[PDB]
Parts: sequence; C-alpha cells; structure tokens
Amino acid sequence: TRKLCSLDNGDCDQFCHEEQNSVVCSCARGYTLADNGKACIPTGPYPCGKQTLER
Amino acid sequence: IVGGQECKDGECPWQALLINEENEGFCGGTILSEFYILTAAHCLYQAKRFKVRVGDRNTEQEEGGEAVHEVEVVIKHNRFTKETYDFDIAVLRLKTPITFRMNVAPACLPERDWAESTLMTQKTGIVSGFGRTHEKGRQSTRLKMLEVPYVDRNSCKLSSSFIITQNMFCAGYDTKQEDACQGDSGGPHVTRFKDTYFVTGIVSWGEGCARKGKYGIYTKVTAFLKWIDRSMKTR
Ligand SMILES: Cc1nc2ccccc2n1Cc1ccc2c(c1)nc(CNc1ccc(C(=N)N)cc1)n2C
Ligand SMILES: [Ca+2]
Repeated sequence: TRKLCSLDNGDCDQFCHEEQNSVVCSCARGYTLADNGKACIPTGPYPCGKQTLER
Repeated sequence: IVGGQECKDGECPWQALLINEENEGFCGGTILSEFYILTAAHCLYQAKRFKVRVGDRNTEQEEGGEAVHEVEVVIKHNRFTKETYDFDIAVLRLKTPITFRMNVAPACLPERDWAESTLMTQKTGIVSGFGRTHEKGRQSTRLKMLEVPYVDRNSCKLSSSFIITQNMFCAGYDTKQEDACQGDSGGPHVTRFKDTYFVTGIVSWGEGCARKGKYGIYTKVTAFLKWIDRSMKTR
C-alpha cells in the first residue's frame, strides 16, 4: 500500500497531487521536475518564490 | 506595517509599489511575472493615473536598483464593490517587462488544491509594504515585513463587525500589536513552503491597525487563481 500527500507532502518540493495510489508531484512555472519525480529544479536565473539575496 | 521587522537585501523581492503622479506610494503589489502585478481592486481609486516602482527598498534614498514601469492595461475585478469589499482583486499589465535582479523577482502562484491545504494549513504567512507604522502616524520609508498567523474563519467572522465573505480570510494577532495597515493595501501575503514562496492573499482591509480583538483581513487568492490566469492571457 502507498498513498497520501499527507505523509510529508509526498516528498514533493512543491505541488503534490495523489493519483490512484502514487503521490505524483508538480512544479510551479519556471521549475522543472527532477528525474526523481520529486524535486523541482529552477529553470531560469531568477525562479519565482526564491529570495534574490546573497544565497 | 505596524510593529514589524525590516526587509533585508533580497528578502522581499516580489514587493511592488503603486506610486501616483506625485510619486506617492499609495498602495502595494505582488510581482507575478515580467508584465503582471497583482493588487487590490480598491487601490485603483486613490489615483487618476499611477506607475509601478520595483526594486525600491527605501522610499527616500535612491540607491539604484529601483525601476518605474508604466501600466499598459488595468484588469480590475468586475464584481468589486466598495459596499461589500468582496472580489477585492485586480491584475495590472505593464508596458515594459520587469528586469529581474537583486530585490526584484516574482512570487510563485500555487494551485487551488494544495494552497487550500498545505499552504493555508501552515500556521503563519508573510506580509509586507511601505504603509503606516502605527495608525495615525507616518507611512514607512523602509519596506517592512511581518509574520502573521492564520486565523480560522469562525473566529475571524466573530471578530469582524462586517461580513467576511468566502473570498476573504483573516490573518493577524488578537492582542499582540502587529498588523498591516493603511498604505499596505494591495500588498502581498506570501506563504513559505520549504524554501519557495507562494502568493496566498493580498492586503485588503481591516478595522484599525493592530486593533486589539481585530484581525487584518486579506483577499483569498486561492479563489481567484483561474481569474488570474484569464487576466494574464488577457481577458
Ligand atoms: C466602511 C466599510 N464598509 C465595509 C463593507 C465590507 C467590509 C468592510 C467595510 N468597511 C471597513 C473598511 C473597508 C476597507 C478598508 C478599510 C476599512 N481600511 C482600509 C485601508 N487599508 C487597511 C489595510 C490593512 C489593515 C489592517 N490589517 N489592520 C487596515 C486598513 N480599506 C481598504
Ligand atoms: Ca529607494
């Protein structure tokens, strides 16, 4: 058995949307879903939601 | 912002400012993209015409990085009425694309489901602006921020003398003297999830500022997501 975006957002860096039994993650426009189907890689130099500081 | 902290270098990159003819920042906004700024519909009244300043962190000194943009089109919500303050939302399109740089970056828009849950579920949100610092006081010259806890709808309604519609939500303190204020209207209420920030609401109104027993109320962006997309594709 496997299900629940409640466990811990389904290990998604951002959007989590359970389908059937899997977690199925998504990324905000400007991010690309990592090959692990969980992480969200920033595409541009200044992705949304990120603090543009001396990071 | 009444009794809040100061926004440091690159801490509040999505903050935009609505300056009138005399360059007076009468309201705030949230940077959505190169062209779109999200704001409160009622703010479109305190000026016959205005501009949007971005990268501004201190209204006084011009430390560069500040950039003014002209509004091309103003998409206001057709259901907004001062008699109810419901549907207090409006999207602004600028003639020139906003250049992203230190202290200038958009905020991420979430999805209705996973916002209503996960985001609204969080216990606190971030709000900011160049508005009054004490109610019956000066309007801040430095961009201030403040962590405002999420207030449940029922207590919210019970505290507000006016009807809290489903397109609204309370956030603030009951006793602690911290809360957004006049001049912060249209400003962003973002919510952090892990390391990214998603726009959850915009400063709409409230009864006084940091008023004991009252909370600051915001526009529930969640309810307007599709409208935002509509307006970004232009409609
Ligand atoms: C006069 C009235 N008729 C209403 C009908 C429905 C809901 C509220 C109503 N009000 C009170 C009201 C309505 C709108 C208001 C307001 C006070 N005060 C502001 C100015 N901005 C503002 C923003 C944040 C805060 C705060 N969180 N303390 C306080 C004030 N706006 C933009
Ligand atoms: Ca400045």
